[PDB]
Amino acid sequence: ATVLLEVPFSARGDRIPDAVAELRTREPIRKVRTITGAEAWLVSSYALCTQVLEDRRFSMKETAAAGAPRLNALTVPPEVVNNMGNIADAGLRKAVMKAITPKAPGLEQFLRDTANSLLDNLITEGAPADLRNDFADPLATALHCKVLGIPQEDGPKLFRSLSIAFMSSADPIPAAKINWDRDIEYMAGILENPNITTGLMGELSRLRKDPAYSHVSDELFATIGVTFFGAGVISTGSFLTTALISLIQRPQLRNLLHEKPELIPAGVEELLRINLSFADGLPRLATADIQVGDVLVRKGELVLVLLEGANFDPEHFPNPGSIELDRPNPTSHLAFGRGQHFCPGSALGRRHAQIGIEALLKKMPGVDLAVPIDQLVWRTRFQRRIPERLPVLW
Ligand code: HEM
Ligand SMILES: O=C1N[C@@H](Cc2ccc(O)c(O)c2)C(=O)N[C@H]1Cc1ccc(O)cc1
Repeated sequence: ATVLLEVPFSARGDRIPDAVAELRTREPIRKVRTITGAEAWLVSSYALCTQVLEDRRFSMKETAAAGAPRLNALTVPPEVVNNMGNIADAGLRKAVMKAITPKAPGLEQFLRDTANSLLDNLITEGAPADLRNDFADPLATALHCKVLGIPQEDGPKLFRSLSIAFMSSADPIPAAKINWDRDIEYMAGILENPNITTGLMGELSRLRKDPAYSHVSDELFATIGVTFFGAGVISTGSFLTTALISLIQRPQLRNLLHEKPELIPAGVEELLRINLSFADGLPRLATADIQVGDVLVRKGELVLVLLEGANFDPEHFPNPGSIELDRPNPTSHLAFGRGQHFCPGSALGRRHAQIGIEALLKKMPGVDLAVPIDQLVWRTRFQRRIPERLPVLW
């Protein structure tokens, strides 16, 4: 006898398991067991993943309901599982979007200058260099301090909460609450700090004192700062790191992007499509009985939308494992989700990766792994797939 198939399949972010194509072909919606012991429906075809993400009756907020089957333990207060809904209800959605666009004056120049300075430092130190800890993650942290309007010197400590805040654990994490409460206290102090007048926190600080937002809670204003720093830094740092592995393993593509940097945006869109940075399916709780393919999902059940199931589906993306810069449907992947919860930071995430890759290819055109690829250490029981160190030479 065997136990029910368990998720996730592998923490490795450099290869897709053969199991994904097997499930997609044979049972694109099927039952699995998560790390908490709950059962869930794993959805792995592009058609069914889109159907779940576009039907609001599959709710993100309701995954925090007491007694629900869980993917993992919460690392935030349950009301934060409704974060974007709370922001929208507060009338803050437009202001938050405007503050996180990469089009802000001098932001792209700041990204280029920061990437170039980090790379010059690595070149001075000499090979091997760690592209995660000494490139992708500090570039993400510096970008988010600038977008938030907070001091660059405060970034590293806020960043150190993330190895715990984005864990995918069977059980509650005592350290996640200690860091959450401290990071909220920091952002509450930022709202009260007269020197913070730019970026997202400068704008929220002004709206907080505007009569049209007098009843928005101080809890929400501080929560927006913690959550946008955390989700943005973990997502951009982890995507850039794993996209750099995808590129280093494709020297013909690396050479083409070095020669024709105008192709970098199309290259980043394909690097997003084949990305394995999300370690778990996106979770939703059914709020009604809903037919999904051959399964009638019942009210109260957990559904997991496997992004790589959709993004490597050959019925939507022919020769899915190949980076092809001339696809006719290039942005139709699900790397930023779909529907109500579509990533609000998509343009910023695209720009961070494009500028990071452009700077790396200019400075280190001969970039290559300095260790055999199997020697990368993949972080386990985490919401992202990332190597602990990314050692390169050039
Ligand atoms: C390469 C970069 C990024 C990737 C791949 C990424 C991916 C995603 C995905 C797949 C979702 C949907 C989650 C779901 O439906 O359950 C999402 C949501 C979100 N992302 Fe991003 N993200 C990235 C960058 C960012 C940045 C830069 C920020 C903010 C500065 C951000 C903030 C958020 C937030 C707050 C949500 C929740 C939205 C909602 O629930 O409506 N993301 N992201
Ligand atoms: O539960 C949520 N949390 C936050 C994202 C977030 C920010 C900081 C953290 O320490 C964390 O673990 C998760 C949110 O905006 N919306 C919801 C849904 C969500 C979860 C994860 C994610 O990557 C994006 C959104």
